[PDB]
Amino acid sequence: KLVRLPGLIDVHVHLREPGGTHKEDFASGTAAALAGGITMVCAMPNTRPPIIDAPALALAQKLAEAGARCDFALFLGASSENAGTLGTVAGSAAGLKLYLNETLSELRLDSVVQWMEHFETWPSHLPIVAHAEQQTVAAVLMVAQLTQRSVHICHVARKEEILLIKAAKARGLPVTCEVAPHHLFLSHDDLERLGPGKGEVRPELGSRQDVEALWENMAVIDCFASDHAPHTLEEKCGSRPPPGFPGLETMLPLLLTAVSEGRLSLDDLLQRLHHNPRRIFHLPPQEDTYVEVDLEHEWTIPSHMPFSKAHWTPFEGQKVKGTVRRVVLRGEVAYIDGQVLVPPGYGQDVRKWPQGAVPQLP
Amino acid sequence: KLVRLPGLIDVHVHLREPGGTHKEDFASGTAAALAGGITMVCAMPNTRPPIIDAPALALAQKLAEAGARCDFALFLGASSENAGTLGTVAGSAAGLKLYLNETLSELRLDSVVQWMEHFETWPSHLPIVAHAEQQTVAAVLMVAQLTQRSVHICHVARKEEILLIKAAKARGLPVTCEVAPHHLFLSHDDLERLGPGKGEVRPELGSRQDVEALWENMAVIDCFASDHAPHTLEEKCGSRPPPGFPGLETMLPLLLTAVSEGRLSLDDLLQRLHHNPRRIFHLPPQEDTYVEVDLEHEWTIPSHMPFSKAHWTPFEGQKVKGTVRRVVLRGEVAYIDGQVLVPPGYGQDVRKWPQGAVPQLP
Ligand SMILES: O=C1C[C@@H](C(=O)O)NC(=O)N1
Ligand SMILES: O=C1C[C@@H](C(=O)O)NC(=O)N1
Ligand SMILES: [Zn+2]
Ligand SMILES: [Zn+2]
Ligand SMILES: [Zn+2]
Ligand SMILES: [Zn+2]
Ligand SMILES: [Zn+2]
Ligand SMILES: [Zn+2]
Ligand SMILES: [Zn+2]
Ligand SMILES: [Zn+2]
Repeated sequence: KLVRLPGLIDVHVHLREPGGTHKEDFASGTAAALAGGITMVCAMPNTRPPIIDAPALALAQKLAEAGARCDFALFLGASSENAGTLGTVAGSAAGLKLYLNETLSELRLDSVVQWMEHFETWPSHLPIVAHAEQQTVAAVLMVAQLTQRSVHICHVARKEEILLIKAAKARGLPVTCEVAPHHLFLSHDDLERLGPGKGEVRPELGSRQDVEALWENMAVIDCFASDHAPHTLEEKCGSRPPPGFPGLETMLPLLLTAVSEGRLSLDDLLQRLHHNPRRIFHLPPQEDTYVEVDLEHEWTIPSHMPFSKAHWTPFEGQKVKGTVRRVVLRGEVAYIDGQVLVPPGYGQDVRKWPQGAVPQLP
Repeated sequence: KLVRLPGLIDVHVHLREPGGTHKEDFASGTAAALAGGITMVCAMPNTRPPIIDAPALALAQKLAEAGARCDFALFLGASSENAGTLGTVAGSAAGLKLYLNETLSELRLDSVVQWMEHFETWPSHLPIVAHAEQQTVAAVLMVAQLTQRSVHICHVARKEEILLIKAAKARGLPVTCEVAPHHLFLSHDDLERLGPGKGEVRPELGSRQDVEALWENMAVIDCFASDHAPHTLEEKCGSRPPPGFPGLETMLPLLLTAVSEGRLSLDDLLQRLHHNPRRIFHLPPQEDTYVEVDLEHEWTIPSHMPFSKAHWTPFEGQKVKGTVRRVVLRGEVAYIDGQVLVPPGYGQDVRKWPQGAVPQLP
């Protein structure tokens, strides 16, 4: 007997197009999403060229409309030069992404004053998300308070960070956060097996105590999101390993395993992969869209999942219980039992739907 | 210039049918909802007969399908006799309502053990809401913890209650709450004008300090809901005044006024009247549904709003800014400028929609 879930939303994916299409492209990354029970993705802007201006967003929108198999929204990226220039296109994006730690030269911000400038100029009704680790979480929260608005913290990975966010929420501050599956299901204990190249990710894998703190503080976690960050095995195993794990195809099976073990409820999962993504990012419903999962099927994660061009996975060897059997997207069968059945270009930019515009005062 | 909002949801209304139809019926109460920018309502079970068993729910479902002009879900009510008997119909209801303070003899629970029995027997994946004032909030929270599940607290009205809920949330407990507009916009200062009969409501109007505490603790409030509780003026002004205020037609104008004054943002409002109701009660999206509001129009609330059969309002004389201009429900114009344009029976039971069933493990 299958369980029907609504269309799940991953608010943090790197689909690598334009400019890194050997790692992933819209077509392969959204095939991976559908196979993971995800029907809508928000794609990050650290592409080549990065999505830091209107022409780059226009290009990315067309590449996504032509290649995506599930629905999507595209983030804009903050740069040292673009504060105050994005107002005409801001509402067409998923939100604004700030990279506040290590990143591409083009997305590097060298001063907290540049963070303030973005918080002051980006339209106040639209989402801002930040890659902000350790004390950077507290720093960006301060900027958000100085500018009197909300912030969403990407991939919280540490006891330190979740407790800081917990304390901020206890003070009524408008902050939300997400956690990625690798920070719930992998730790330092796995670095021996992964090795130093494959194991490179940012935020880095935490201690057992970090992992346990995230689980204990599930109530503080608003969303799950994969931070699907595909790189090829050659890259991960080479001399300058880029950080990141692929994760679209493994996220939901890992979390369904946890549900089956009573570590969180089905509702807890659906708040974090459906309702809270919708409400934080003002993402629209998808009509006639659902995911059918089999919660009894036990399997072992293989050395690579079928669809991501990353062609490797750090979860290899983990035993999971739960599998995606069928996905229906806007009335069409999109995935059954290992076969994607919608072509590149079936997916649409949800920010162009009437119901996908973020409401604002006139 | 109008602002387009999504279809708003009121999770706490009393529509009086069956058995109190001089006060309101499905057709008049849902006309009032549409005129208030509400496209989906959850109707409480304290009707005559009360919705405490499968035959009463079946009757109410047909009366609602024939009379409702907007979409709806119907609550079941807990009684001293029905724990363990509702499992076959539970999933068809909005949730289970517990009346833990004053109420009808049929909904009266005389022992906390009866509360426990309901929390133990009602399906664990389905909503439970409680009318729980003052220390009763803490008592029902204890029952929820003993039975390891969530609870939603209706119409929080006091500093004491919002601070208790705040403390529970800080401990990661699964509790949500709603606040009604009369507890944000009226206080003891208004009892002279209202008089002792009109002013009767449960929870009673709070002090200025209660009202200020609710505003200061907006972050703790998950939903707004009217507790639309229509009674005629003859009843409110008579010898045994029943408690309650009509509120569907005034809720959104009062809250839009507050948005225009910067007391909360448009997003804060939409989280509380759309996203959080959806996610707490697992209510489905409504396709091609939206509300157009005019935020500049200043008007004074009259002695009665056009649609509720209550034919009075405690907000008479308050100056508001914001008005509902047009409502579209599932592709049809449902309301324009004082005229309801969908007939009784246009509305549907959202729990019968495939997307409106609450997900559960097999
Ligand atoms: O911050 C980031 C970005 C990402 C990428 O590869 O794009 N991979 C990571 O591990 N962390
Ligand atoms: O608890 C309740 C119920 C309600 C009603 O009239 O049905 N009116 C109130 O004022 N409080
Ligand atoms: Zn990141
Ligand atoms: Zn993120
Ligand atoms: Zn990322
Ligand atoms: Zn929204
Ligand atoms: Zn009540
Ligand atoms: Zn309620
Ligand atoms: Zn009520
Ligand atoms: Zn739901």
